[PDB]
Amino acid sequence: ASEGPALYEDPPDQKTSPSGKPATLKICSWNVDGLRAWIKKKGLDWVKEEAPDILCLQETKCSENKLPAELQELPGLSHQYWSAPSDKEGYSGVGLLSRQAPLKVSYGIGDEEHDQEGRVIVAEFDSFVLVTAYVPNAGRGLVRLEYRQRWDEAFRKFLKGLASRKPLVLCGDLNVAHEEIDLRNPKGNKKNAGFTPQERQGFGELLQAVPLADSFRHLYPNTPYAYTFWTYMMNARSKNVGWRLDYFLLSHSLLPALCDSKIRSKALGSDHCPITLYLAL
Repeated sequence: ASEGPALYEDPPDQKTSPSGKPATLKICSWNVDGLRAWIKKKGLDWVKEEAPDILCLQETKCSENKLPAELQELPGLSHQYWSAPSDKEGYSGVGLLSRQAPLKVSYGIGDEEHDQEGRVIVAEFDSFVLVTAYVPNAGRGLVRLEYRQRWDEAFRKFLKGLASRKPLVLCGDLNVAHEEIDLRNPKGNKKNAGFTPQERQGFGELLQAVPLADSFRHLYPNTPYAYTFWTYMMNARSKNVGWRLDYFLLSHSLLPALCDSKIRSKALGSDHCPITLYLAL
């Protein structure tokens, strides 16, 4: 009610690193709010236009066994891996589609308690490991906040492990706006899923512990009104009343390779927009 439109125009794509090296890897990440729904909403059209080397998808709501045939229309992303809840139903779920086959693909974070909801894919490549995640939402009334805190600890420790062996890129819907600058209405959301002190603290712990850097915030430290999610309700997207819930987090050692971290504000298909990373590896 108290917010009108706040302008945001994502800057042009910077496709060369600070050292002049052209980007060699383009990763796109997107919470699609259901693979089938997203496809009907022309989601694949943007993907073909963006032409990433790797596409990471969250909330596919679909198992490896029940994918839409339409996914075959992505010839440039022929290596496709999917995680879904082990109960076999249509919620959560993540996907990773890649131009080249990873050295290894794994699912989950090595912890039975946290591996039943199809939330994580790990794709190891030559010079780095990519993790895509759909982090547990704290829930209406914060009924799942206790579990989210358990997830946060387990996930941090897991990622700390991976990074100790290879440079890490983490992307996806992390279900938290880190700082006040990461959402339009910080004041009235401090007791809502996505902006509780607990969740924000967990994110801070993640950055320090692994450690990881927030690619977007690193490049644009003072830039407000840059969001990746808007509730479907209340003309929230038209007014740019949103949250930045989608990230690329990078091992510090990968910062010199960082060209840009983009937010594709205008791409439709879901209640989130795509984000895109350019790396010079």
